[PDB]
Amino acid sequence: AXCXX
Amino acid sequence: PVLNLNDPQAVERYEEFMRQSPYGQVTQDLGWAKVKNNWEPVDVYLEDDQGAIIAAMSMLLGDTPTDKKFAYASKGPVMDVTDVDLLDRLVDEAVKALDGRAYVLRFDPEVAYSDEFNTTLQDHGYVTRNRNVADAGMHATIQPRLNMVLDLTKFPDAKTTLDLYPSKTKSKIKRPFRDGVEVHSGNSATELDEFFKTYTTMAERHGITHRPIEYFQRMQAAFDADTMRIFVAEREGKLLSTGIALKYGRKIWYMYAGSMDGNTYYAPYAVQSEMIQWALDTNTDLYDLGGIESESTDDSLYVFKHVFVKDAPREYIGEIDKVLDPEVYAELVKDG
DNA sequence: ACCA
Repeated sequence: AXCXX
Repeated sequence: PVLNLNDPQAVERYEEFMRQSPYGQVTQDLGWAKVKNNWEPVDVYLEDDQGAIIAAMSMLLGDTPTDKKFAYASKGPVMDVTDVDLLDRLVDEAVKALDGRAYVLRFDPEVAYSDEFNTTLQDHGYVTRNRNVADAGMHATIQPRLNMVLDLTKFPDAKTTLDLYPSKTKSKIKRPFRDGVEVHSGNSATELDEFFKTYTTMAERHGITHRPIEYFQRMQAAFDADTMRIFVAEREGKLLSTGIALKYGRKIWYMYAGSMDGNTYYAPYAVQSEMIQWALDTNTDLYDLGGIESESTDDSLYVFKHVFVKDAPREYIGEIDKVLDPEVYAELVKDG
């Protein structure tokens, strides 16, 4: 959830 | 057509289109389904009159608190999405393949935002998520919409990383190497363990969430060492910082990083320098440092990445939603 | 304080 990827 | 994943000849044909397209993305490669092994893959393509693939969409289906799946084509499709008539045909194929199991098909291609493109997408019935949700920050979208991308085609005669930069930045880059930092690279279990130690250490330090090691192991098993490379910076046997970079299509993408506590001897600058060098050595068009929150010196993401990218951040069109079940869509998605 |  946090950087995407 | 829909891709039969149990047909190796079809799969190799699909992969060869993906790997050679200038629109190719690692997250659209079929190997990405192996990374995202908790999602269900559904892949479609279009053929021209000769039967050659000219457009492909790799989707992954995820669960929701409703009866419906969320279907997501990460940085897809692989085609010129500004050719919206062609996009409607490919999305039409994707919708038939989904068979009413998903409430939305979302794709977030790496194409610049523009008012005219946004208006066209909306005219064709898509719901777009970009400047209308900007106030919710970097995580208003799944992937960051603002990205720091180094255009290496502006420097056709650059031989080394330092050839890209003003004297003041040259100094910054030279610093870790002068002070003994050395970087090696590879894609074995050894480097993965080195990355993971720095990754979990950074994660605990910033108080953020982090992926299990099996995520990265699956990614290592899916991609060869000419596609995925882990860079490891040390000083005299001491582990300092790492980064994972993926080379695919027109870009090398710096996707994951970690660094130990305390003094790193500017090792993160040395990792970047070697990742950029890889891009130069393979004549790659772009080096993508990935997302920022805002183009502002208050954003530590932008400040660090601004050392390597003096051009403006690229701003993409964001998320494009083909709404299939509007009642569930309104329940699960807020339009800013 | 910053080096996701």
